[PDB]
Amino acid sequence: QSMRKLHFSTAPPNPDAPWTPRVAGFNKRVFCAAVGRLAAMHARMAAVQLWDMSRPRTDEDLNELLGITTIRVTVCEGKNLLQRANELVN
Amino acid sequence: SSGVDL
Repeated sequence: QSMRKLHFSTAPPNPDAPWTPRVAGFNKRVFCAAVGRLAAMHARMAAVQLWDMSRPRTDEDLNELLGITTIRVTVCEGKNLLQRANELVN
Repeated sequence: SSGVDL
């Protein structure tokens, strides 16, 4: 279900309406999913870069690369969080 | 958002 377009619930009638427990749970899952997807995408991009620069071509190369792999990513999309997460491919 | 290797 990482194909699924992420959207917060449309059930609350207005911006200040208290969420039902169902809606709160639903929105929590959507929030966390979006953050996770963006983090995965940026980390994979970093990994591709690191791999391409290293160009491992033996198991020994790969053992070495694993030892130095330290990938740092930040998710910071503000109000565009879901839009950005939905735009992702693969 | 961003991602980089050390």
